[PDB]
Amino acid sequence: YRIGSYYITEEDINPGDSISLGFGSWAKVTGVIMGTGVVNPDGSVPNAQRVEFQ
Amino acid sequence: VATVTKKASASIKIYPVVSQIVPKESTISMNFNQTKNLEVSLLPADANNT
Repeated sequence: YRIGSYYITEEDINPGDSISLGFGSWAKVTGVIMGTGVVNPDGSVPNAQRVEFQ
Repeated sequence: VATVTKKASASIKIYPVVSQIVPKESTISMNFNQTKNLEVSLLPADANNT
């Protein structure tokens, strides 16, 4: 995941000009937790894997 | 016999026949915004003359 404010493709001459540039949705979450679990801290069941849509 | 001899030179440049033919273009795809003003760069083969 790469974040940039310039609307230039990663393979373009203006960009680094290497690799394939793909649109990324949302922010990257470190593998271990998924966020909302328990009102009082108990923790829910998180999700893992890369590319997996769940 | 030639007692006096004088010579001359001519640097005849020989450009290639296939020079301005299928020029190297690294910008195969030029996708841009509707109001984009991105430049385009290309170079001829062997970069000679034409």
